[PDB]
Amino acid sequence: YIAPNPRISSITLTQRITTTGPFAILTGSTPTAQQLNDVRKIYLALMFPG
Amino acid sequence: VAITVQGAQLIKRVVERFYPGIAFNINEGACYIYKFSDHIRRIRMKHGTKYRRQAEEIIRNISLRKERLYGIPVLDEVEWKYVFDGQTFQSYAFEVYVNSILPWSELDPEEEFLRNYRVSREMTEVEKFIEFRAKNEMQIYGDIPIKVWCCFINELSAELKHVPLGMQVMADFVNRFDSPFHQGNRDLSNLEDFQVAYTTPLLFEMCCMESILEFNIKMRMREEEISALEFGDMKVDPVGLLREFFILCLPHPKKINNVLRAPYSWFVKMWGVGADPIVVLQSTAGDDRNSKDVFYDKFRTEPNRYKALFRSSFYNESRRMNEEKILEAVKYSQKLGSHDRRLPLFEKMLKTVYTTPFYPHKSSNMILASFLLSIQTITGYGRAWVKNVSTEFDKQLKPNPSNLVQDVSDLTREFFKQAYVEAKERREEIVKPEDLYTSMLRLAVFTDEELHKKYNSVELYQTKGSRDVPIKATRTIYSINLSVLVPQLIVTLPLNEYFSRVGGITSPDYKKIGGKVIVGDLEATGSRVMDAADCFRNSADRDIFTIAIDYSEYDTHLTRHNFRTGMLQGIREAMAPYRDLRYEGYTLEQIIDFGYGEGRVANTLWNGKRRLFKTTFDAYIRLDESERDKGSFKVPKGVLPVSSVDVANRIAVDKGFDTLIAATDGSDLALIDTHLSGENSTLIANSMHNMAIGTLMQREVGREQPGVLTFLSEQYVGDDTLFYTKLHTTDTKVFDKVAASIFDTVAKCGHEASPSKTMMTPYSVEKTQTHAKQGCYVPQDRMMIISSERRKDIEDVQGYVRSQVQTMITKVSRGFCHDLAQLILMLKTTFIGAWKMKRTIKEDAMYRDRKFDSNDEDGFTLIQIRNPLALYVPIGWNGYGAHPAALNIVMTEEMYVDSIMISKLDEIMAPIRRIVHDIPPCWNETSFFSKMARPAVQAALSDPQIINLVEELPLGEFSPGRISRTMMHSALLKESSARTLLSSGYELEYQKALNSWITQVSMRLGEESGVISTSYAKLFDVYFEGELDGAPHMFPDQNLSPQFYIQKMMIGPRVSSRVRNSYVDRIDVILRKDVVMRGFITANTILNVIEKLGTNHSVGDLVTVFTLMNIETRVAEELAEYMTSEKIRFDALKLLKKGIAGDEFTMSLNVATQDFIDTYLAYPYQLTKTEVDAISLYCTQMIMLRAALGLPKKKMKIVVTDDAKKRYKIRLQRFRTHVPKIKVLKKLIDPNRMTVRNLENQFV
Amino acid sequence: EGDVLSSDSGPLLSVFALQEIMQ
Repeated sequence: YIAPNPRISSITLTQRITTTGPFAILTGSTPTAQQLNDVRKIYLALMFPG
Repeated sequence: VAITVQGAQLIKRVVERFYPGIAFNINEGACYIYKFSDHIRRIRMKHGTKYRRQAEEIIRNISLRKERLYGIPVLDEVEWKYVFDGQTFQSYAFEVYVNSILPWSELDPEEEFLRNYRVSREMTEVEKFIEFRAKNEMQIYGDIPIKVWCCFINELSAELKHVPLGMQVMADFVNRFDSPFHQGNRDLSNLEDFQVAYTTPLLFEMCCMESILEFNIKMRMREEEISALEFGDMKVDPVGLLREFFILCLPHPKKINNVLRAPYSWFVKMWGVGADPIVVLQSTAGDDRNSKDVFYDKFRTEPNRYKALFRSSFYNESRRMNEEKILEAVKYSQKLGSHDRRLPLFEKMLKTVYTTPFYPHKSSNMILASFLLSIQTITGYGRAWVKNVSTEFDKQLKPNPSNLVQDVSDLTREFFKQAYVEAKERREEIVKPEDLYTSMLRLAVFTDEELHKKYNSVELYQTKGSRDVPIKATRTIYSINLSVLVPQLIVTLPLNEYFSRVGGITSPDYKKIGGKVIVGDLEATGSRVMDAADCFRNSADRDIFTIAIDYSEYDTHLTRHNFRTGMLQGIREAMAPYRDLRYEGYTLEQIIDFGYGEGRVANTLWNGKRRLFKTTFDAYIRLDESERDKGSFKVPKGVLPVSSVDVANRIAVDKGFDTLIAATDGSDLALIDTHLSGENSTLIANSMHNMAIGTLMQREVGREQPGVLTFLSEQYVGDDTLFYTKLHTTDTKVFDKVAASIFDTVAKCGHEASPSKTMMTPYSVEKTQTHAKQGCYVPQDRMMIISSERRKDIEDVQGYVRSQVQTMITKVSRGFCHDLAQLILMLKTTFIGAWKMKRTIKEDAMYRDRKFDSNDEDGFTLIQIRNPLALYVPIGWNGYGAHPAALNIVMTEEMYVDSIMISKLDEIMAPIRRIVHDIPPCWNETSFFSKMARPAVQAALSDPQIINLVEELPLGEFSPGRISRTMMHSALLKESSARTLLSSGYELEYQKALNSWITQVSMRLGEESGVISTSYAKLFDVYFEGELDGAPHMFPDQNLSPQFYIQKMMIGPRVSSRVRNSYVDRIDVILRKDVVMRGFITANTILNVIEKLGTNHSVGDLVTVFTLMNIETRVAEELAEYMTSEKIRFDALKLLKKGIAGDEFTMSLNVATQDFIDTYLAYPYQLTKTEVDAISLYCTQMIMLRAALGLPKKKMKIVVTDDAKKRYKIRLQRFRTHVPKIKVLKKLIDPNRMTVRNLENQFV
Repeated sequence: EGDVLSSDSGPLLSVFALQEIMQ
């Protein structure tokens, strides 16, 4: 699984300091070993569509 | 002319006299020799392994000194005959001493032990008891052996060309008598010999203090450039005032000085009160009489209003009782000594004490008033035998209609009841049943049978204790069992915290009770001149007549039941709003009489030192054949035991009094009903007893003589009252009747306040040993430098003399000479760690621990003589630092690079420059709980072990907690073995950490990333420019050396509160309150936990991080808001490292406050809040050094030029002290902070 | 591991690329 470039959220989502929101909190978090297992459950259901 | 060049020749000369064959070079850091004694040589003879040469090597190195091992010379300590070069004098004081001696005829229970003659081959029942007492009573433990003190005065008297009398009576003690005692230089606690007299160490400790007291005066008299002191008209010699005093004590110095200190203290209080023109120092402060924010004006004189008042009969009766107290101490010493002369200079002053004037603006009256306060400190640390006496409550005064006993008891019920209500408003309540076990850690148990058991038995009891005091006789301390002190912990808790604050309004018609009583802390927070400013301004006021009565033997009249019942009546009736909740099954009204029950404080058996009578021997064996018992209670080593008192009193008196006697079991020792000093309500209760008495004082004055003596203030502290009043008539008859009704109120309460102790004067104030006289500050210094309280172990020698120089800052602040306070430390810097090494070494090679050879197993330990100028080399370079030109300025590594660039210090710090990076390193040593722990701890201890262990071995900071409980378990075995056992471990460490020491070049001026020091100000330049007013500020504390007088003249006394206490120390105030947080963790502990994680994802993940410290949960609120505050407010993230501006003379000055910046500082605006402190703490030392040199007073300005290369070095070095490179990947702190985002755009 | 360090004065803008040595 390939992450995006880390500057694609720095110039546009946390670009203005002295403000937080829903998106500006979620960017500073890394997935655990079980949330990364549920990403694998998303991508299995997208390949076998119905 | 400098102290570093002239004074270092003297301390070298002391070593040139002490170890006489030593070639010493000043430019070497520390020279090493060794020496040994055959007390250990005889020991391994007894184990079978005999030695080759028993005393042949001792013959080799006595006076020829021709042998030396490994190239290291072997030099002997000097004998006692040569410490004064064999000099002799007339010494009329010494022939007074030798006729004042007496063998085998002393009273065995007595307070301060008299002159006993030592006769060899005497008995083992008297002389072993006298040797038992002097081993406990007369001990001179400390940091310096007393032998080199006697050599130090021998070298110091030659340079000043002045001979002290303490050396004159000592130089006659060396030619007729060989050796007074054998103090081992390793431990300083063993004195195993007395040769002619048992009181020989008291003879020296009162002589090694007697010599410094007149070197202090004679040096100070040339600093004021005056010949002699000046009592208000006539000339007076100060040394003759002490030589007339030293002869009188010399018969029996602990007893004479305790009864002669009362007219000497009374003389300085009532000196300049009766003269008609009175010069004061005009002060101005708030409308309350206790306001501390005072502003001083110039000196002025005013006509006295109370001129005809001192014709009264109150002072004429009070003066003849003090002239008697002179004469009874004289008559006790006219017969026991052969002398027919006494006190001829002081007696001419006491006959006319009131009417003679006293002017503080002349120095010739302030030195003399300070000197008489400092007279009494020659016989320091009076260690006294106390006897065990009972209550004897037949003398206890029964409540009566004619007496005020019941009215006192109903007044004090309404004061404990009022203290509980006014603590409810300050959120101080009772403790709850929920946190009952958690709140038990405030002290360093609870069983329903252990709480119901009594202590009025011979089998189980309470045991007393005792601890020493500076000049006074040894006062007792009570040790209560911890089972029945926790019921006193639960109900006196909202009184200990409530009277802990410092501020208060003291008005009599005010309804509140907290401002008028106050209990201070152990150490004086702040200065002494600063926080006693309310005492100064009321002796400068023409219309304040202060009354301060004194209770002699306060506990003997606190022994009465009237304060016992009336306190417990107010405890029960104020627990009525807490009557529903039960403490572990039973009510709160049942548990208050478990901490104040019958077998708790009412009637308890206490065991102290025993009663004992001196009898014959033939009648002893005729009775001891039936009662030879022991095992129940122990007997001292000189005394012969019997069973009961009733067989011990029938044979009591004898004309021969050969053998002693002691009752072990049948004694019935002591039963006491008196407020103990060990309880949680010691200082709370007896200060409230002064409040219930002092409120009855104002009533009878208002009801017999109304309209006179209105009361304006009420200050109650420990065993003292202080009424700030004003008198409405200057009458001889009316004032004589008002002053009579005050004593009739105390005597009808039960106490006996002496008319010589009671103070009724307009222009003098004493409060908690702070003497204020006529608007100025008359200081005393009872702190001493030879003796100590207990034996002191030098565990952190880097931090010991750094703490010892604090108690030398205070001494010169009370008038001791500044350069004599430098010579004492320069003597005391070489003779500390000289005997802290185990085994010998060979230089420039490895350090031998094991020997296994007959030669080097005789030369046991080494000597390490540091350079005397190791006082001035700054900290961080393995030596502690104090500045030579001024003692209050901390020599640091940024101050060393500055002090050599100043032209006025090239002569003083010329020999300092050669010893930097030359010095060796520093001896720097470093079940129940399942109930008494917070639920942060119990959940972490009752965890699955698969989850509890991962906080221990792999990860977790964990500075307090279970391992600190093991450190708390290491703190309770600390006192004998764990200090000794790790002392065997650090020595094997210190030999490796000395052999691997290379004196490293390229000193650095900087710190780590996450901290900063005072050396941060060396990034910028500093331009002394501008011009300020040369107005000499006025200040109350006269009597200072010119090295300290000129700092207070150019910079006034401070008028506001200092701001330099940063917000890192603002959260220390939160951690100062909790005693489960005060003694364990602080700001340097709590910022390392912030160093492990900053910028989390939620504040609910924030409050919980300090429950992982496992101490408290309430103060995580203050760590929730302040981290949210520093997420809002700008901060430099770093800490502040310092060791400066902490001594009590610097807190008095106007430095390191917000009004100090606005005149003496000009800094660029691109600086954060903890960077401007590092400039200002640099700026404080610069101006104090600018004033103590005589340099002109200018405005210090740090400058940043336009040199575009030098602008780049600042932006490169400000960056790395703000954000760390590698450690950002450790903390995972965000760089999107506002403060660290400015650093791109600050200086460019 | 394998991190490098040089003389930089940009406090924000170069440490963004310092995590590029980590990733």
